[PDB]
Amino acid sequence: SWEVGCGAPVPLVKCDENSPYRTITGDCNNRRSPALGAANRALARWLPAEYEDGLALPFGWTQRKTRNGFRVPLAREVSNKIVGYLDEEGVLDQNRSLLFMQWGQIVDHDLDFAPETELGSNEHSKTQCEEYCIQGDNCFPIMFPKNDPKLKTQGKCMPFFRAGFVCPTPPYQSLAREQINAVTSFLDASLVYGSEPSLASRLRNLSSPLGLMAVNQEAWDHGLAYLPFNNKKPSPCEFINTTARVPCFLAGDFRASEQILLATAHTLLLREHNRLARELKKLNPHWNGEKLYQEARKILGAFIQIITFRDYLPIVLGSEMQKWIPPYQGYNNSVDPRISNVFTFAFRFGHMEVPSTVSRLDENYQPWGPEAELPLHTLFFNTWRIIKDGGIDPLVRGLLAKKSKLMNQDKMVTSELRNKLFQPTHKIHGFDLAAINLQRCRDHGMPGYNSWRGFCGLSQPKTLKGLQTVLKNKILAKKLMDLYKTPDNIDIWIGGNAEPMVERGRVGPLLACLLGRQFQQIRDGDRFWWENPGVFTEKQRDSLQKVSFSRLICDNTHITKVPLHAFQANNYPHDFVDCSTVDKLDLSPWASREN
Ligand code: HEM
Ligand SMILES: *[C@@H]1O[C@H](CO)[C@@H](O[C@@H]2O[C@H](CO)[C@@H](O[C@H]3O[C@H](CO)[C@@H](O)[C@H](O)[C@@H]3O)[C@H](O)[C@H]2NC(C)=O)[C@H](O)[C@H]1NC(C)=O
Ligand SMILES: *[C@@H]1O[C@H](CO)[C@@H](O[C@@H]2O[C@H](CO)[C@@H](O[C@H]3O[C@H](CO)[C@@H](O)[C@H](O)[C@@H]3O)[C@H](O)[C@H]2NC(C)=O)[C@H](O)[C@H]1NC(C)=O
Ligand SMILES: *[C@@H]1O[C@H](CO)[C@@H](O[C@@H]2O[C@H](CO)[C@@H](O)[C@H](O)[C@H]2NC(C)=O)[C@H](O)[C@H]1NC(C)=O
Ligand SMILES: *[C@@H]1O[C@H](CO)[C@@H](O[C@@H]2O[C@H](CO)[C@@H](O)[C@H](O)[C@H]2NC(C)=O)[C@H](O)[C@H]1NC(C)=O
Ligand SMILES: CC(=O)Oc1ccccc1C(=O)O
Ligand SMILES: [Ca+2]
Repeated sequence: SWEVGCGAPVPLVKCDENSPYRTITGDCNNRRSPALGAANRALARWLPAEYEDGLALPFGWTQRKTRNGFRVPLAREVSNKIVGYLDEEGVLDQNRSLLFMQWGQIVDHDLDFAPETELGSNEHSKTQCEEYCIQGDNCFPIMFPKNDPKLKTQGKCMPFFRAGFVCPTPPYQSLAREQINAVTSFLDASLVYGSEPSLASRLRNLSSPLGLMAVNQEAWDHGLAYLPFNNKKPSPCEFINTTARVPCFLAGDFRASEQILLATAHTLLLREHNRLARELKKLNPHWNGEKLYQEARKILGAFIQIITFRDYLPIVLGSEMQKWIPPYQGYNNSVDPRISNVFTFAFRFGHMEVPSTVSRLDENYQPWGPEAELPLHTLFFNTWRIIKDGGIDPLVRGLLAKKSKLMNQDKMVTSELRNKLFQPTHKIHGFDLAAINLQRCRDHGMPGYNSWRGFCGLSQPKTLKGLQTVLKNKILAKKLMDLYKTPDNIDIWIGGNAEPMVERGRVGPLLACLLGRQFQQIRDGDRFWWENPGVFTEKQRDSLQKVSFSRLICDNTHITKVPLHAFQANNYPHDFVDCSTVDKLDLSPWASREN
């Protein structure tokens, strides 16, 4: 007895059916089931949700009710006893650049977003939750354990709001609570253009027929464009330096200004759209604005898919790559392309790959300025350092020359994110991303670690000795048992991230399985996948294979020296070469005659 009635919170419309362009909402990708993969719908469930009361309450909500007979430990204690570390030396990945971490965040934001609950404009819940830590409704505070230094200095808890769910959002109940994915599931560049009709339109430059995206009008970066500023005050980007008063950037995705390197990436993409756009007009002068926009847009979608599948996943999945994502075989209308709820947690392996600093390099790739190396936390929601401190070129050089942080069992997440994370909404640099993650696993009703091992067909340890062998680490296995009492209670996020990495990969077996299946699906169930016969012509695909992130760089900055393989670790100047030597995307194949 199914239930697929429930729905409304969804912006729907009719389909075009022989239209060559994806919709903004993702609707109509699948002809037989039109809303599959669309934005503003529930995340798919690969396993049933697991709640304290079986429907909506998170585990750890009712301090008396246990999970399999035990109390589940506070997310912050786990963060404190297993995730933190003090010494940053020796923690960098010797063969993965800072761009490796950054692309991951970009693919992520393209695929999923479960925003927090509102009903809170002009709200005191907004305060009944930060001031007094009273648990209730959508307020599910992260309590501080005894002996936490934040006690003495911050309060009794860290505010936290539950994720949105469907059918409504206010006081609801009935079936099992399913969170929302506010963006399209397909890998389609929805982060550049938006996932809603409204925002997509406001992002475009409609005062002219060139099919370009709107650009900042207050500042330019050496003639090159900037994303436009965001309308909405109170702005967090201006709260961090009330003298600079530079607002956040307005983009296709709302998290765009979370950190300066993510904003840099968004800018690089915006720029490529316009470039691609003025170039296409030049070869087909009669094309109107719509055609220029959709056509460029489609090129860029094919770009992100290529870099992701050809250059990125192979070094995340490693030797497991082929075990989950076999050679492409054509569109499969039976493959469900929805992003699963657990994937949004599996993809968070990236948080343990973020180093404590971001650097800026001048043109010889040497420290730019005196205070060239900044601590990560000073850059959450920091747009002023771009606009008033050198543009994006210095940051892009850092992306190519610095390394990512390597995941390590005794040194998982940097304190820059574990104690000094900045929320939009709040006023301090004192949040814990690691604790938020664990708290979100429960909010989302995730099955424990062992449920997912079974799912992936991997052993399921029940004993300390069992866990030691799987984690191949006596001590961590130990900390994990003292806190969880049973491996069946270990939250998927930490359980999955504590495993050793597979050969040539950056994630372990459980994650490789969870990541691998998800990507296989968004590829096989995407009617618009770039390799799908009829989407692009044979000659257009031969052109699209020469796309390189190195090139994306050369064409949209004033950097003339770039690595050939921008994801592996490269040393300047030996591994860098003149832009003049890098393959360019050939567009003549897009030229469409007449008569
Ligand atoms: C600061 C933050 C980052 C870097 C300086 C950062 C980075 C990443 C990378 C590199 C990811 C994948 C390779 C990745 C995935 C996901 N993130 Fe994270 N991220 C920073 C900050 C946050 C915050 C805060 C959240 C929200 C947590 C919450 O539950 O409230 C966050 C989320 C996610 C996320 C879930 C997305 C969703 O579907 O709602 C990832 C898959 N990041 N980040
Ligand atoms: C740093 O990471 C690099 C990537 O993980 C790695 O180099 C890669 O090694 C693989 C080994 O299989 C090779 O991969 C390519 O080999 C042929 C081309 O000769 C292709 O047809 C294959 O499909 C495959 O893509 C490459 O030599 C290289 N891959 C790339 C994309 O550059 C380095 O070995 C790592 N450094 C160290 C010290 O381990
Ligand atoms: C808030 O943003 C301010 C910039 O908008 C920033 O101050 C700026 O940064 C430095 C001061 O530390 C100045 O630049 C340096 O270079 C000039 C070159 O002309 C030299 O004369 C000085 O050595 C100078 O330090 C900027 O001019 C300065 N701008 C202003 C208006 O002060 C603040 O530091 C930011 N505040 C925080 C807390 O981040
Ligand atoms: C929309 O596009 C138009 C045309 O490309 C932009 O107008 C040009 O802006 C630059 C700098 O202002 C200059 O070349 C001219 O002032 C404009 N040229 C023309 C032909 O109008 C305009 O800036 C864009 N609008 C937005 C909001 O980005
Ligand atoms: C298209 O995708 C479907 C769904 O993933 C594949 O279906 C599996 O195929 C086997 C053999 O027919 C079935 O017995 C299983 O029930 C299916 N497994 C699952 C988990 O659904 C199918 O193989 C794909 N077909 C092509 C031609 O690519
Ligand atoms: C999802 C992500 O990367 O988002 C954020 C994290 C901390 C604070 C703000 C945001 C945001 O999107 O506004
Ligand atoms: Ca998308």
